[PDB]
Amino acid sequence: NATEIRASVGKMIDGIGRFYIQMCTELKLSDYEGRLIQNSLTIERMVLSAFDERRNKYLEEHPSAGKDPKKTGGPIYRRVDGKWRRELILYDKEEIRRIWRQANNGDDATAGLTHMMIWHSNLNDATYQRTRALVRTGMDPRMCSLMQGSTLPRRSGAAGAAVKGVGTMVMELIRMIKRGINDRNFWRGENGRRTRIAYERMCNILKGKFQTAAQRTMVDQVRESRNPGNAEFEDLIFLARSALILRGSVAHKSCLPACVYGSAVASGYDFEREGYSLVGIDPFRLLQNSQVYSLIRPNENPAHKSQLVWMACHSAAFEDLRVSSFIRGTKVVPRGKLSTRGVQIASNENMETMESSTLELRSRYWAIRTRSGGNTNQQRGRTSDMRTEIIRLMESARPEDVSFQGRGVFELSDEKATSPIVPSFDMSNEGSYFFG
Amino acid sequence: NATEIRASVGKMIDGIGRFYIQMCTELKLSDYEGRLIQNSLTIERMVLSAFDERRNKYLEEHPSAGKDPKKTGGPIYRRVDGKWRRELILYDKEEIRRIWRQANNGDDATAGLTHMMIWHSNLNDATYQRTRALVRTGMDPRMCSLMQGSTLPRRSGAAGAAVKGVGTMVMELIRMIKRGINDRNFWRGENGRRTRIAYERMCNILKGKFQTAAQRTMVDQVRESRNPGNAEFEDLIFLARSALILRGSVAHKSCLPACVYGSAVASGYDFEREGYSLVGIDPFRLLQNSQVYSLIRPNENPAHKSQLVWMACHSAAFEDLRVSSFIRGTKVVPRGKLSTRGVQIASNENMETMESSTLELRSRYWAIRTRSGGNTNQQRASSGQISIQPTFSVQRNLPFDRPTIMAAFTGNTEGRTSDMRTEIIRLMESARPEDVSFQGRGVFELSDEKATSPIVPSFDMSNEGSYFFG
Amino acid sequence: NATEIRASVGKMIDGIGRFYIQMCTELKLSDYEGRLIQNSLTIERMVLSAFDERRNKYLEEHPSAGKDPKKTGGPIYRRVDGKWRRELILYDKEEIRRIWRQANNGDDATAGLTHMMIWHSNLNDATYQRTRALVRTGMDPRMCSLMQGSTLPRRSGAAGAAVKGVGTMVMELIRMIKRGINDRNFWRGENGRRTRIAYERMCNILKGKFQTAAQRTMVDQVRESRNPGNAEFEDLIFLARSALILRGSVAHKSCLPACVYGSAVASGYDFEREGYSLVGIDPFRLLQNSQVYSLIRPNENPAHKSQLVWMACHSAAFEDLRVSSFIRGTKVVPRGKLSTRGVQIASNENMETMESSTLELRSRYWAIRTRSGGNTNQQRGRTSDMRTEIIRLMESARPEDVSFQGRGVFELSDEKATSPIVPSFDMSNEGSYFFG
Amino acid sequence: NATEIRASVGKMIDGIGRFYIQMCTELKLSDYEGRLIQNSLTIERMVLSAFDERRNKYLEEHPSAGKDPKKTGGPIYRRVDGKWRRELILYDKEEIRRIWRQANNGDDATAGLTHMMIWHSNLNDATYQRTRALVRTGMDPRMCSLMQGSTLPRRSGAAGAAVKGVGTMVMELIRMIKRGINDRNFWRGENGRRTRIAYERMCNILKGKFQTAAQRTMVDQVRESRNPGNAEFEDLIFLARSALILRGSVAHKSCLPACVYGSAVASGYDFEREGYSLVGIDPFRLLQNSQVYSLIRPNENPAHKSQLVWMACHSAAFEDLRVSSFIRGTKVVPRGKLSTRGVQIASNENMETMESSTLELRSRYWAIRTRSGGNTNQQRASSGQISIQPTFSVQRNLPFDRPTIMAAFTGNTEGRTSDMRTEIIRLMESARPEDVSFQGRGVFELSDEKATSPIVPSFDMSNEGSYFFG
RNA sequence: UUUUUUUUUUUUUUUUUUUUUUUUUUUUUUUUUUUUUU
RNA sequence: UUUUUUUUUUUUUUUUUUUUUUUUUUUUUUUUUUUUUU
Repeated sequence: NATEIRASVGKMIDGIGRFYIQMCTELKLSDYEGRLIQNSLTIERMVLSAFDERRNKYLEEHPSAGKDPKKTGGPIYRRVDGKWRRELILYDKEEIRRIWRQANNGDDATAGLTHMMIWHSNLNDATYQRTRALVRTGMDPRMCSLMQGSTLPRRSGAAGAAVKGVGTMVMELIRMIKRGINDRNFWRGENGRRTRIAYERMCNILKGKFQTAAQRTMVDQVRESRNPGNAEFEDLIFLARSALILRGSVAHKSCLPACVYGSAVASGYDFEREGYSLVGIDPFRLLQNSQVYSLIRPNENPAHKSQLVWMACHSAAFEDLRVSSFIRGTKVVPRGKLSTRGVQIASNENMETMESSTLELRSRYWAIRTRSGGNTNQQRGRTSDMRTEIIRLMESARPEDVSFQGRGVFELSDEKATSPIVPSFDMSNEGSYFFG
Repeated sequence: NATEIRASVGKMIDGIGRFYIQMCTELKLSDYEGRLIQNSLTIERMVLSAFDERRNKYLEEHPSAGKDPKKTGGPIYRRVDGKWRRELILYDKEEIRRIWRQANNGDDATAGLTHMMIWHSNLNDATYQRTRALVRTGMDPRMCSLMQGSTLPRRSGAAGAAVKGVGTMVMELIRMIKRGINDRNFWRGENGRRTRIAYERMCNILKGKFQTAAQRTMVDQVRESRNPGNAEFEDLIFLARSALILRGSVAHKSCLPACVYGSAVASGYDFEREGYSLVGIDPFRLLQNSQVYSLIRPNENPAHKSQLVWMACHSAAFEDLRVSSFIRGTKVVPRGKLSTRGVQIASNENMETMESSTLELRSRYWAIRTRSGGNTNQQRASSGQISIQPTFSVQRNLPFDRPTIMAAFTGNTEGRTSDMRTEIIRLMESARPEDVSFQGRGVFELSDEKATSPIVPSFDMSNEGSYFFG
Repeated sequence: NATEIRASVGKMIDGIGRFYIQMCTELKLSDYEGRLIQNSLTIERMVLSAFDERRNKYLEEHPSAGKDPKKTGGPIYRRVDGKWRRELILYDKEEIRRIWRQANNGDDATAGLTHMMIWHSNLNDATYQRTRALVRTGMDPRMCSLMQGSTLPRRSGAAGAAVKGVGTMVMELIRMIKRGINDRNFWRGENGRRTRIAYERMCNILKGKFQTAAQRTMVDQVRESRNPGNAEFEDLIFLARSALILRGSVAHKSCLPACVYGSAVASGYDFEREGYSLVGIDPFRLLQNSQVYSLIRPNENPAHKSQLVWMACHSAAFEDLRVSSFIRGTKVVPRGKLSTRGVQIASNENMETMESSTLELRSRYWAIRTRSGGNTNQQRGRTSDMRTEIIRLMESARPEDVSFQGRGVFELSDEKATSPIVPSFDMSNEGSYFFG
Repeated sequence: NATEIRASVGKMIDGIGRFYIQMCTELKLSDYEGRLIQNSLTIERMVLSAFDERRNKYLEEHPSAGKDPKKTGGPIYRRVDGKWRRELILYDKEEIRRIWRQANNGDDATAGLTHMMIWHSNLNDATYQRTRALVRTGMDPRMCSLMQGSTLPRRSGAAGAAVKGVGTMVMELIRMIKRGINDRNFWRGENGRRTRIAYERMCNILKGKFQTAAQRTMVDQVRESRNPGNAEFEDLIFLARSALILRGSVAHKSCLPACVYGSAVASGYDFEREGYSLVGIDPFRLLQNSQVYSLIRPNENPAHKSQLVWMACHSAAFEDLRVSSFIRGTKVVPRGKLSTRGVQIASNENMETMESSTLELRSRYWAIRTRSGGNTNQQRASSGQISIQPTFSVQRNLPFDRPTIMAAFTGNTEGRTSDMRTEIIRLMESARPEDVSFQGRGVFELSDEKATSPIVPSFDMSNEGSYFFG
């Protein structure tokens, strides 16, 4: 049944929106200031810093960074008669812990935590990707497309584990392998047993993510090495460059700004009654009547900022630019010529230059975002023997194979997925590559 | 965090200034004599000769040079009613060792040693550069600009290693290569292992100093030769003449005279409390209210001597003359027509001719001195995506950059790896004497403390000459 | 040249005897009490506890065992008019450190330390052998004969390393192997490097100890294992049971009681002038005119005690009983029917029962004790292939092969090794086995 | 060191005695009523029912037996002017949990729990032994002597595991084997893994309990069966009837009534200062000046009740009657003609017949109770040298014990390993009912404190009967 | 002519055992009573 | 119909580099002086 899942997610987002309402009440912010992305961003890093129970335990025994008992950051942006000012207001974790506890009807609301931390991962992937660490592990910078969910820490659950990319898992496992190579860390002690356990958990997440049998079997055989040394490093690099084309079935969770939920809940649109979905039309229509204000530099233009915000909201920064333009109805500029910077504001930037303006989120069309792979795969002793089939499959692969047969782009006016329209692009080589 | 580094350097310079105070107390010198550069210079060669533990061990087993048990030199200059007299006062190392130990609160203070020895290297580079050794190794005398930190011996640490120039490392490595060519010194013994170790330490210092990937890779491949013979000699000469334009990111440590620190500490300006920095405004403002006296020949003029002292203090002898003039506000005379000599006084020079006078160190402006490079190396292989991920479920093609996909996988036998000089040549051809560097940074005024608003300089004064030598 | 070695050992033993003279002066003991083995034994454990610089450093950071700042034990035995009384007199290390420093003319005298600690190892091997640890490592108790120098710690030098038995090294290496198996201790850290270094030092000591090429080569190949696991355990057990017959050339250092040296030095017999030797006639003739008193239980007999003391002095507890009887001239009782106990006295034993009496050390003959092996050996991919030659050599070995051709037992009256007498035993099967 | 163990046990028993003091304060009982065994017995079943965390968790999900939220039993006996009355006062666990927590200075005091539960096991073994379960598993009723610590559940730690008898472990393992035979319970699930783990823990407890190598090896080989079926049942029955004579080294923990500790603590005899021991003179001298009152039926005699109480206190119900009589100084009546019943009072017995009187615990002598075995197992394979080392350089043969040298090397295929019962039988035949044990140890007098001089007992009183049952 | 290195708790009651040795939970049992009965 | 684990120091000045980064000793040199001479 799907009604129970819809009711659960509706209750969750209703609690999130009511927490947004209460923070707006408590912060004494104006109506416009309650529609600012920066305030929600800072509040949600406060959120993660309050539920990072592992880091809370680590920092209680580590009193450093000066004035850091329980309070971090808090750069609240406020309006005086047109101008803007930031105040470093410090909030302790514990009261916000109870305000959450009262916001979800006595529950912890860890799932909502997973969705907010994933949405932060989505915005991070949209804005900046780290070839720095990618080459720190020595892997080439050609695979920036598989850094989805890279910023997500381990503390997230299965729902968080679903959206992390294959390359993110590759980086996380190579970190553990290099740590176990630097020092003899795999002893029979509890630490070795626990890192072992985390290793097979991440590995069966990996093998669940893939679709073709060959890569699943070679991941199975990579496990057979009780002592991860150097050979497994190139083995899993080969796995990664095979997943470049033999991509894993990774989900795309549609989370939206902290405000969008709050404005919807404030207006009285109860999500429990009519039901809510995370993959269907829902996050599209909530943005059809949503107003969002944002802060922009004197050199930054808002036109690219709105498109980057739509990237962050719908996690389409790793998709083809042509398709995103089709759903937008307007051309989406690649990152090569974006005359904009990161959404977050640096701690040293002055305030006389900063200017607030609206963001456009309306899209002409809507589409389903399933956790499936291209139809091209369906059309098609050690690790090297399977690398041979990897090579022959890569040779069989073509840049022409059309995927996603039987599905299409839909119009906004339809609610039950009745009749789609088939898109068709013949616009030469505009560039289906967000980076480069 | 940067507060801890500031506190550490403040404590270090406070200890240095207090040691200067105690030497002034012990030497029974007057107020004017405590503001003489020569006294600090001699005292600091005493300093290095007392912490040169390697040379101490070498000389204990080598009792030569006549009366040299523990005492060397010591030409202290003193005033009698206007006139000057030098006394060869000999100080043993050990008591000064304990006076240091009490001056840094029970610590050895080796970092301060590194900064004083670097400052001696700075003054040496400002005064005299050795094409003698540069052609002893046979390298042409055109590269005198890369002799920064040449006088620095190996005993300095990482902080000392940061400021040594690329050419200094080239000279040091060619010395070892020629020694290993003269005799079969790379045997499996401990000496060969230790010289090997020092070799890779100097080489990863080198590759850390560079910025572009091509030179970093060719330095990596130079390492692959287990037996350094003759080919590596021209290989690293090519490396050096490539670094002529593809310069390495070498730091510029701002050390000041032995007295300047002592006068500041004596007045009660504690550096631990307000914090201290080695790159920012700090050494500039301490010289804004510093008085320095110096010794000058009857033919030498003090006007060029003050500018040469500013060179030595701020290690700007290898920079453009126009920029140094802009910060000075007055024209800086190149070494071609400097009617002056070395700061240090020869052991045979008479004293009736010698005359003491003030030095000018005030500068109209101040600027940050980062360990970065210009901007003319970024035209080669660009980055970008190679694959795509389906976000929306739309019936569309999945664009794959296939010809690079084979390139990553491939699976054949590479021909060879020896043509990086070719990219060196093409980068040199791409380089122009017009490319402006250091975008987004500017020269600042003295009255500002937090780097608020700079002023952009602009020189159109023909070809006055941006070359300190020649 | 051999004169320099003789002069060095003579100077060393002269310093030792002068230290014995000064301890007799300082302790205010009588003439008889200066000829007691127990006093010298306690004083020499004080000696080792004062030069155990490693243990000194370990105990300074570990203030335990109640009153233990610098002083340990010290059960000095004294006579009142026939009866005996023990006093627990505590001496600190440091003053005895300087008294040594003045006793060896400003030198540390570490070699003398090695000889005293070896002589303690000799007495320990003579009295009690530990099958407890031998089966703690799981090795069978059949090899008690290779426990020579077992009590010797690592701190001894090359001279100490020469006399340690093959089985002692086997036990020491198995201890390190089991420690490295229990935890991942072979990391790239300094501890792993240092235990590695100690490992090859002990191994080339081992391969120096052996004589035949096959065992030297298999010890060389045992080294090739960078990770000592379980296979090397049985490999080196096979090495040990091969050394059972293919015995290693282990020296036998002839050290004598703390008093014997002191009495000789007190009488004015300077050893520097006439020269001294550790293998030749020397320790034999010094015992020809030496008087020794010892403490005996009311049930213990002195007849077996004197023979056990001769065992401890000449380290002949692992030799054939028949030969030791021949040099003695009297039958030597094996340990099976020795109605005696350990030489050292337990801390709880009462004093009214204890009785002091002389010990006999005179021997009818004298013999050289070289660090060579039996002449029987001269008559004759992995570890198992060499185990094959081990088995065939063992089969070629016979319990009849006579060894030590060209050498014989000598008389006391001869000084320059002129003419020996060939012994010949036909006394059935009296038993050439000290244990069992 | 032994001082730390003595201090720990002294602190533990001091906490126990202080808890007894506080229960006496809270229950408003008189001085005489505080010296009753029944009150302490009921209070200590309350104790075990409060720390039976496993049963607490099982009963919270199982609300049965009527009024049983947190309270069980509680038959407190009280005096009115000579007569006796029982009140069913119900106490919840949780407040007593905190009163313990405050009684042991913030600690849980689980060790004390182990000693009280062992002392309940001791009294149960003294009073009634279950041939009912012994024949439920089908084992003959001849082995009632190995039911020591039978009532002890698994929750006890290593200290509790030490005192459980061999037969108790045999019963516990046969229960698990029969459960695994009834249903396929050894699957790869967590339950199978955990019962497996408990199985090897109980088995290495077993092999630690034994002394001779043969039984230790056959227990090792019993483990090799991954699927415990029927053969292992008779295998371990043979193990048990071998342990009948080849007894295991099982300890005898000397616990005393709940009151005895309380009276000693109340008088101010701190056990931490002077030290306490569980095996030495200690529990003997505390009973030398201890007063105990008990409840007796109108038909029961107190003379046998005092002796049975001494049995329960010192766990001597499985020992020879003659020895217990010697330490007592009076004849100890075997259970065949004991005109008494169980110490605990049935829930339906009336109160007009019940009469309270003193108990005698004074003993003429004292003895150590070590966890060692007799002496009749040392006739088999002896040890000794196999090789020799040449000490003197003499022309002589090197004696080698060749036939054992092949035996150590060998290199063939062993026939089988299932004939250890054969050595069991031959050892049993070698065993005699005459072999005297415990050489070098004797019975001591009360006046001695440091184990100075014993007296050797000697019994020639025919066949009075060294068998408590039958 | 062959040599003083230190890494988290051991040992002289004694001669071939013993360990300074430890709070885990899985579907219904038991105090009318002492060797049967379900 | 698929899920909150914690182990010794990191990060919001910024968008693809830079590192919070460090006292080793091997057979005769150098302050008459600034680019030669041995």
